[PDB]
Amino acid sequence: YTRARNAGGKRAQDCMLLAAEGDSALSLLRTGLTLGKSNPSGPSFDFCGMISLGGVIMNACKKVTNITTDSGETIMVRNEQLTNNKVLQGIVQVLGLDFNCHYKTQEERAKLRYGCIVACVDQDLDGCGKILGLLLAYFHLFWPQLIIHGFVKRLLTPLIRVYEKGKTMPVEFYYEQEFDAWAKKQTSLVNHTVKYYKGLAAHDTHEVKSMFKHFDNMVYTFTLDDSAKELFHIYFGGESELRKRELCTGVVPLTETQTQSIHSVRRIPCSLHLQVDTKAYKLDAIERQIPNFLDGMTRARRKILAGGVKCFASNNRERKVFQFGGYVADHMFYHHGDMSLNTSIIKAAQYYPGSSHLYPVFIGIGSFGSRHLGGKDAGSPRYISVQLASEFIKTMFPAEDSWLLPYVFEDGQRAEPEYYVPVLPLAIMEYGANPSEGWKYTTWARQLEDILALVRAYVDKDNPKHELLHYAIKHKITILPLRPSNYNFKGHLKRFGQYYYSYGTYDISEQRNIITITELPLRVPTVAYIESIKKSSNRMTFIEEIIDYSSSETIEILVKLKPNSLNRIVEEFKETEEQDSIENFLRLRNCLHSHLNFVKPKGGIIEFNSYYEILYAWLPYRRELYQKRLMREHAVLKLRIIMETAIVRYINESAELNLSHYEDEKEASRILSEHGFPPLNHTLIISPEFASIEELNQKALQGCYTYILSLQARELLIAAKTRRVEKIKKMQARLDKVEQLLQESPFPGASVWLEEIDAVEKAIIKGRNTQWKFH
Amino acid sequence: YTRARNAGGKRAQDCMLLAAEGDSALSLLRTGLTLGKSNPSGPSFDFCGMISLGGVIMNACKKVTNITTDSGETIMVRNEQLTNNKVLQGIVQVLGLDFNCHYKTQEERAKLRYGCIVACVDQDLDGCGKILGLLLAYFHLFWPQLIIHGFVKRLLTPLIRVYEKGKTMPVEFYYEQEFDAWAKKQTSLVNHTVKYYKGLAAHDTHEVKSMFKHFDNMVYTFTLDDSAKELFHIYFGGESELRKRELCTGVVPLTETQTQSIHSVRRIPCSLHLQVDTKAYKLDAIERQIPNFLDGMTRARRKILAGGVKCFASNNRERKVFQFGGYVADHMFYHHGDMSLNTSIIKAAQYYPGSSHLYPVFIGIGSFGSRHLGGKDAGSPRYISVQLASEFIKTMFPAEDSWLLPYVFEDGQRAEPEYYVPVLPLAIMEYGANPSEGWKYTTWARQLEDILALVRAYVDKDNPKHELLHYAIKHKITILPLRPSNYNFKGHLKRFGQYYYSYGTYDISEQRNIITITELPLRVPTVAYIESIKKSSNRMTFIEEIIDYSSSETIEILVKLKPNSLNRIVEEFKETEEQDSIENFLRLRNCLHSHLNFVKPKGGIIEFNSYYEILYAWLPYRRELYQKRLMREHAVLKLRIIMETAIVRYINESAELNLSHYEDEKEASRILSEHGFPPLNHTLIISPEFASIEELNQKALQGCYTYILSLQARELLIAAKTRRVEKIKKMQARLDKVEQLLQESPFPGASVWLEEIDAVEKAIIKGRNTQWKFH
DNA sequence: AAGAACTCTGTAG
DNA sequence: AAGAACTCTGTAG
DNA sequence: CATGCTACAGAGTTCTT
DNA sequence: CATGCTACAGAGTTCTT
Ligand SMILES: COc1cc([C@@H]2c3cc4c(cc3[C@@H](O[C@@H]3O[C@@H]5CO[C@@H](C)O[C@H]5[C@H](O)[C@H]3O)[C@H]3COC(=O)[C@H]23)OCO4)cc(OC)c1O
Ligand SMILES: COc1cc([C@@H]2c3cc4c(cc3[C@@H](O[C@@H]3O[C@@H]5CO[C@@H](C)O[C@H]5[C@H](O)[C@H]3O)[C@H]3COC(=O)[C@H]23)OCO4)cc(OC)c1O
Ligand SMILES: [Mg+2]
Ligand SMILES: [Mg+2]
Repeated sequence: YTRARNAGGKRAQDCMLLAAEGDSALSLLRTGLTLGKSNPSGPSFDFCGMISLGGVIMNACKKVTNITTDSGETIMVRNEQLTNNKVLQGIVQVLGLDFNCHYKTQEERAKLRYGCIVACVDQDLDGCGKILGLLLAYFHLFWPQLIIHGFVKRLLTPLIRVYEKGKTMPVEFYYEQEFDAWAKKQTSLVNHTVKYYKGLAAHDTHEVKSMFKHFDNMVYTFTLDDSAKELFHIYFGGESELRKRELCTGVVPLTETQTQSIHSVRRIPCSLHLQVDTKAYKLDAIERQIPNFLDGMTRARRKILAGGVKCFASNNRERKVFQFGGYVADHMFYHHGDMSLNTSIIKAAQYYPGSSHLYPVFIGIGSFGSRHLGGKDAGSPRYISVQLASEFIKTMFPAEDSWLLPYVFEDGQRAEPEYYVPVLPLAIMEYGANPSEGWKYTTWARQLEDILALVRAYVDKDNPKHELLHYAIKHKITILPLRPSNYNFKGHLKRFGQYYYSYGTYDISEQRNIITITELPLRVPTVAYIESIKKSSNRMTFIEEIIDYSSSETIEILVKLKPNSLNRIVEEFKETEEQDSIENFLRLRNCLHSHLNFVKPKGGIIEFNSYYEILYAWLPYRRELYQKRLMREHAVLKLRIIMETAIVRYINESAELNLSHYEDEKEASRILSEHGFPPLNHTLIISPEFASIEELNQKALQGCYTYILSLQARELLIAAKTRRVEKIKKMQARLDKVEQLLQESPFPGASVWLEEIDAVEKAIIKGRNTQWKFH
Repeated sequence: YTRARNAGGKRAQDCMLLAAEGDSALSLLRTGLTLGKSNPSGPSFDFCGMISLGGVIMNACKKVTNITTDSGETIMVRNEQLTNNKVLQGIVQVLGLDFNCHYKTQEERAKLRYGCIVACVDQDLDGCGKILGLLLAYFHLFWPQLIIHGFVKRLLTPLIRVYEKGKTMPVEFYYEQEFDAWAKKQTSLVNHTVKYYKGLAAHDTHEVKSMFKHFDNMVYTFTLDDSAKELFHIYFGGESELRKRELCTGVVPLTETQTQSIHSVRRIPCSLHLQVDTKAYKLDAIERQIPNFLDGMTRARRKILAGGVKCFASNNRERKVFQFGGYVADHMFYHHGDMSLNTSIIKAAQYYPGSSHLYPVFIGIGSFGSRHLGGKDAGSPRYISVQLASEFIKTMFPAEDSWLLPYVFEDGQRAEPEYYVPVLPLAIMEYGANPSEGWKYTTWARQLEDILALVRAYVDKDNPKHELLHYAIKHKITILPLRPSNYNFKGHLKRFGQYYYSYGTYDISEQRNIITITELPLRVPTVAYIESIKKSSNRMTFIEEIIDYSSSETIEILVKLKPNSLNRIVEEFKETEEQDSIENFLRLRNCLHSHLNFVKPKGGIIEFNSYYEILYAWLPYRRELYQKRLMREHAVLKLRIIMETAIVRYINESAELNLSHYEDEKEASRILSEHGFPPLNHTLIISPEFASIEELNQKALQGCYTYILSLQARELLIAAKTRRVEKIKKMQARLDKVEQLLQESPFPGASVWLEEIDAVEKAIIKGRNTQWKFH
C-alpha cells in the first residue's frame, strides 16, 4: 500500500486505485508512476494508490450463509473465515467501505476513499477471468451499485504486439483468436516482429512509457446487466452441478459488433466477461487439473515426463530437481511457475506404500518421504535429486510410439505430446484424488493380474476368453473381474453392495491389554491417523495412550486402553457383518470411492461408471496407434531399402563413372539424373522425425542426390560394402516381418503387444523387487 | 527448536545437542536420529534436541567492549546488537546458560540444560572453519571452561567417499589433500567410485543409516590450548592489521602424527582447527571477494562471464536471469547457492550513471534500476532479461585469447578460466567497493583517454613518448597523467594534496530562494542523498523542505530554505579554498579514496599505491599472452597447411591409387603408409581446443590417416579442388603474415594490439551513443 | 575533543 | 436429525 | 534458502446443536 | 514469490559522553 496524496481527503473522489494481482504488476506500476515527466495526463504517485491482491483471492459466495432472512429482509452473514482474511479486509480498509451500507446515492459513494478501483492483471488465460472473476463477483455479491454506477474498471493491457519495421505503433491485439484472424487475413508474416507478453513484467521501459503515455485510454468501465446475477451464481456458487451443465459446452467467442462496442466506448458488461474470460479459465483449469484417461496423468505431469525423456535420453546421470524443473520450464514452455513444477516433479518421483504413484516414472535419490507424513516430509528441491527410470519408461512409453502421438503446439513450436497412450492404462494402475472446476477425480489401483488377463484376452487369440471378451466389448458384459490391488497392503479387501472396503489387521493380547495394529488402510498416512484418533472425544474415554513404533515400509502401532474398557467398546462401538468391533474402534475400515471424471483428447469432460469403461475406451487408441505405427514403419523401411540399394549401385558404378572430372553441383546432379538415380531426401529417410504417411510420400516423391554427395569416402572398402549388403538383407527381412504382422487375423500388431506386455511386466517385477530403485 | 524428552531434567548431564548450520543438515538429522528401529546409537529423539544456526552468526569479539575493568576485575559488556540477535539468544535459552557464571566446577556444568553440544556442519570450506570458527570463538570468548572440560564437540562427516565394488566399507576421506595423496599412492583409479558430498543433505538414506549405525564414532571433543587465545584474537576481533600479516603466508597442513592423534582419540585442539580450517576459509574468501588485478572482477563474476560466453555463443537470444543462473551453476560448477549468483548477474548487467559497471559485459532488458536507488530497485530475477553484449565482449575478451588462458579445474573437469585478462585493464575502468576477510577494495574509474594514450605509447612505436614511457617502466617515473573519468558526470574533479574530490554543480536564484542542484558528487544515489541530508539535525533549522524532479539518467533537486538563513550558512558553514559554502552545506563533495588490494593469479594479496602500478603489472601479461598466441597460431597453421596439401594431393592421387579394392582399415592404412603419407590427427588440427605447443607437437608427431577416410566424397569436384587450392594460398599468406608479426621490433603482436584497441574504442563509442543498449 | 554506534557497498550463508 | 464446521489431496496466482 | 493464506468437490468424522 | 538478521574494513557524520 502506497497511499496517494489526496487519499481520504477532499479530492479523494477524483482519485483512482490500482489493484495488482502480482508483484510483476507492482513493478510495472511503480515504473509507470516513477516516469513522472512528459505525462500531464499520466498520473504520478498522487491520486493513484496501490494494493497487491496476493495472488488468488477467495470468493464470498461460498462463504456467506444468508441466514435469518425470515424477518422480511434478506440479511447476509459474512463467514468467520471470510472476516479474518488478510487481502479482503485489507482492500476493505483501503477503500474505506462498509458492508451494511448500500451505495445507492452519491454521498455514500463519496464516503469511499477512492473514486474508482482500476484492477490491473496479466493477460494470460488465468488472472483476467479468475482474479477479475472472483474480484468483481465479490463486488457484485456485496455492492452491485458500485458496478452499476461505474466504480470498477479494468486496465486492459495488450497480449500480443506486432511491430512493423519503420513504424512505432503497436497493433496491441488482446486475444489469441484475434491474432490468428489477423495472421490469416495478412498475406505473409514478413516485415513484422511478434512479441508475446505472458505477464505484465515482460513489457520494456520504452514499452511501459509508451503504454502509460496514453493511460487515459485502455481503461474500461464495468457495467452490470440484469442477466449478470445468474451467471455470477452459476460460475461462483455453492451448487457445483449447476456449472457442470455449462462446463461441457465450450466458450462462445464475442461477436465483432460486441468487440467494436467495447473498444469504441469502454463499457464492458460483466456478462460478456464472465462468458468469455472466466469460462475460458474454467475450461483451462479442467484441462490442467483433471487427468486424461489415455494418459492417466496431468498435462503438467505429461509435460514433466516429456521433459525427462528429452533430458535423460543422452545421459541418465543424476540431476537435481530444481535444475530439472528449470530445464522443463525452458524447453517445454511451461509459463506458469517454478515451485509448482518442482512439487509436481517431487510427487511424480515419490515411491512408498500408499503413495499415489504405484509405478513412478522417475527413480528418486534423496529424502522423498515415507508413508508416515504422506510425502509431506520431502526435503527441498535443490538437494533432492531425480533420474529417469530407464527400463520402465523405455518399455512403458516407447519412443517409436512417442513419435506418432499428436503434439501440443505452443507459439508455433513443438511441446509435450497431446497424450501418451501406453501399453497398459495408467488411469487404472495409478490412484489419486484431485478437485477441479466442476468435477472431482478419484481412482483406486487395480491389481496387475486382472488387468493383465483382460488385456491379454483382448489381444491374444490363444486365450479361450478372447471371443467372450470381444462379445463383452460389443455388449458391455464385463465377464472378467477387476479387483483393487493388494500390493504394499497386508490387509484384506471386501466388497459390499457396490462399494469396496479396505481393512487393517490387528492382534489382541487380553492378558497384556495392548492393541497392536500392523496393517492400516492404504491412503491415510498413519500420522494424521493417530492425530484423528486423538481428536475423537469418546475414544478418549476408552483408551489410555498410543505409541508408534512404525519404521519405513512397515507399520506397527500399540494402543494402551483401560482394562475395564476392553469389553465396553463391544457394547458402545459395534461389530456389523462388514466390520468388527475393533475395526470400528480403531477405524481400520475404509470405503473407497471412485469419481471417474476424465478429460477427452479433444478437451471435454467424459464421465465413467466403472473401470471397464476406462479399459474399453483405452483399448481402441492403442489399436489404431499400433496399426499406424506398423504401416509408417513399412513405408519408411521400403524407402530406406531403396535408398540403400541406390547407395550400393552408385558405389559399384562410380569406379567407371568418373564423376571427379566435373565442375559443380548442378552438372553432377544432371549426370546422376540422366544415369537414372533416384532423387530422395536422405535426411528425411534416415531420421523421419514424426512425418505422417501422406506428407512422407509427398516429401519423398521429390528429393536430392545428397546421399551420393554426403556419403563419406571411408565406406569404399569391400568389407564395408559386404556389411551394407548384410544390412540390406536384414532390412528386407524386417520388411517381410512387418508385412506379415500387418496381415494377421485379429488386428495388426497382435503379437507385438504381447512382447511389450511381457517386457513391461518383467521390468515392473524387477523394480518391484528392489523398491523401484533398481540400479 | 524441538525439545528433547527428559532434557533439562535429572538426566540432563547425559544429553547432547545437535547444532545444525541450516535446514540441509536439519533434514539429514531428522532422518538419521529417528531412522526407525535398530538404534543402538543415534538416539530416537532422546536427549538430543535440535537447533539451527540460521546460516552465518555474528562473533562476539567485535561486539563486546570490555569497559570499566579498572575496578581490579575485567568485566565484559555485551553489545546491544549482540543482545537482541535471534540465533545467539536462542542458543543461550536452549542451553540454559548465563554469562555471569564461569563454569569452573561440575555443579555449574550440571546446571546446563544439555550434557554437551555437538556441532553438525557441512565439510565445505565454508562452515567448518567459519561457522565452527565463529561458534567456538564465541564459546571461548565467554566460557573457556566449557571448551576446556569438553562441553563442545562436533561431528566430522566424510567429505569424499570411495567405494570398491563388492566391498561395503568406504574409505571416508575428509580432506582433499588426503584424497589426492591417496590417489597418487594408489596404482590406478580402477574398481573405485568416487562420491563428493558438498553439503550434508547430499548423503543418501543408506549412507545416513551407515553413519548413524556408528554414531558413537566420528564425534570429536574440542580442547583448549594455552596458545589458542592468541589465535582467537588473531583470526576474529581486534584489527585487520594484526591478521593481514598472517593472511599473506598460507595454510600450514597438519602433520601425519597430528592427524593420527586426532583420529586415534577424538580430542581436536582449537589451535589446529583455527590454523587449518579457519585459515583456509579466510584465504578462500579473500580469493572469492577481492577482484583479480588482471580481470578487475571476482571469481564469481568471471565464472558468470565464462558461462555467458558458453551460453550465448550458439545464439545471442534472450534468456531469463534464473535460467542463465541455473545454466552457469550447472556448467561452471558453482556449488555455493542460487540467489547470490542471480544478484551477481543482475549487478553485472546493470548500467546507469554512477553504476559500478562502466562497461558491463551484459546488455539488459528489464528494470535493472536507475541511479536514484543505486540499483536496489531492480525487479525480481523471475522476469528480468539479460543478453550477452556481443560486440563489446567479442572485441574485449577475444575467444582466441580465451583459448590460451589458464583454467580452473573442478573435480577433474574444466571450469571458468583462472583469469580473463583483457586488451584494456578493467581493474582501471571499473569502480566499486568490496570488503573482505582482511582487506578492502576501492577503485575509481579513469578516463578512456589517458589510459588509451598510455597503452598506445607503450605499444605503438610511432608515439614519440614510447621511449619515454619505457624509461618510466624501468624507473617508475609515470610521466603521463591519469585522471578520473568524466563520463556520465556533469560536475568537475579537483586534486588537492594526494586526494581527488568530486563536486556537484548548483544554480542560485536569490530572488526566488530555491537551491537548484543539477549534478551531485560521483556515485551518490539520489534518494540516500536526501535521506542523509534529512538526518542532519543542524541543517533542519537551515532548510524548509526538499523536492526532487529528477528522472532517469538526470538529476535536478530543488531545496527550499528560510529567507533569513541564506546568508547564515555562509558564516556557520565555512567556504575553504577547496569548497564553497553551498558545496559544504549540501555536501556536494566526495573524496575519492582508493584501496588497491588485489589477488594475484597464484592466489595471494598484492597491494598497490597508484594505478600506474596496476597498468605496469597488467601490461606484461598481455605481452606474453600475445607472444604465446602467435607461436600457437604459427604452429597450428603450419600443421593445417601440411594437412590441407596432403588432402589435395591425395584427392589428385586416389584416381590411380584405386584403394576401393581393399578389405579393411589396417590394409588401407598400411597402403597409405607405404605410399609415404603422414599420419596426423586432423581432429586435433582443425579444432586444437587449447593445446600447448609441446603437447601439440607431441600429439602431432603421431596421428591417424582418418583425414583420408573422414573426408566426404562430395569434394571430388574440380571447382572444390580449386577452392581448396585458394584456401591453401590464403593459409600460406597468413603464415607469412604471422611470421613477420613475430619478428617486429618492439615485441611480437605489436600492430595487433592496435586494431583490438581501435575495435574496442569503436564498440565503446557505439555503446555510449546507445546507452549500452545496441538495439 | 576523543571514542563508541550506525549504515554502506559485493560474495557468501 | 439437519447443518455448519474443518481437513484432504494435485495444479495454479 | 523453507514458507505462507487462499480455489476447486466430495465425502467422512466431529462438534454441536 | 519478496524478505529478513548476519561477516568483513574503513571512512566517514552524528551521537553524546
Ligand atoms: C503475495 O502475493 C503473491 C502470492 C503468490 C503465491 C503465494 C501466496 C501466498 C502464500 C504462498 C504463495 C506461494 O505459493 C505456494 O506455491 C506452492 C506451489 O504450488 C502448489 C504445489 O502448492 C503451492 C502452495 O500452496 C503455495 O503456498 C507463491 C509461489 O508462487 C505463487 O504463485 C504463490 O502464502 C500466503 O499467500 C505469488 C505471487 O507472485 C505472483 C504473489 O505476488
Ligand atoms: C531459511 O533457509 C536458509 C537461509 C539461509 C540464508 C539466509 C539467512 C537469513 C536471511 C536470509 C538468508 C538468504 O540470503 C541472505 O541474503 C543475502 C542477499 O544477498 C545475497 C547476495 O546473499 C544472501 C545471503 O545468502 C544471505 O545473507 C538465504 C539465501 O541462501 C542462503 O543460504 C541464505 O535473513 C535472516 O537470516 C541460510 C540457511 O542455512 C544454511 C537456511 O536454511
Ligand atoms: Mg500469470
Ligand atoms: Mg555449504
